[PDB]
Amino acid sequence: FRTFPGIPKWRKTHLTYRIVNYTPDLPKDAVDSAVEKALKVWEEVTPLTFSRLYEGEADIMISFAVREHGDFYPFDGPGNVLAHAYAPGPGINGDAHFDDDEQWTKDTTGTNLFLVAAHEIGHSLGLFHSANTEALMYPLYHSLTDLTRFRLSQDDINGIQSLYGPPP
Ligand SMILES: C[C@@H](N[C@@H](CCc1ccccc1)C(=O)N[C@@H](CCCNC(N)=[NH2+])C(=O)Nc1ccccc1)C(=O)O
Ligand SMILES: [Ca+2]
Ligand SMILES: [Ca+2]
Ligand SMILES: [Ca+2]
Ligand SMILES: [Zn+2]
Ligand SMILES: [Zn+2]
Repeated sequence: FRTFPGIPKWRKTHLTYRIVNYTPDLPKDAVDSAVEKALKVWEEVTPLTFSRLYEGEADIMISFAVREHGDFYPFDGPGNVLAHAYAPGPGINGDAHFDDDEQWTKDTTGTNLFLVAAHEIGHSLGLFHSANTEALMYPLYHSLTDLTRFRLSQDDINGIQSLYGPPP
């Protein structure tokens, strides 16, 4: 696995997130679930905990957008870049943005929001890209035949634990 240069990481174990807005593709509940599951993935292997906020600034601000969306990294329309997030830190750092120009499905027929959310969150916590192809943190998304066979690789776990340690 690889972490970001300088090894930036949250200096606290309890992070707040806030789904700023939703995609029209899925009902609010399918979106909420996808992100709770997303975070749960990391919560299970570290001493990290998360609480949701509806107002103000959360550590991880989550939102769906297209093309120019208020940052130095515009989305590219359909395909290619699906979403992007920022390594741990203040302000925009830690936030995750999802290209709403994709078709967010809750399965593998389009772009699965659960998986993408899971990968991007890996970035919000300090994990960069892995060279292992079976690792969630691998550079490219790929159509999983099964969402029921998904699990973090020992690599993704090794990495997150090297940063926040194992769960107490
Ligand atoms: C770029 C950004 N977002 C990635 C997430 C990919 C991912 C991996 C594993 C699970 C879920 C999601 C992203 O959007 N990647 C694109 C490709 C970017 C290519 N850029 C480049 N080579 N310079 C991606 O995987 N796209 C894609 C689109 C349709 C189907 C399959 C994959 C990042 O993490 O740095
Ligand atoms: Ca933030
Ligand atoms: Ca795109
Ligand atoms: Ca969309
Ligand atoms: Zn953005
Ligand atoms: Zn990535």
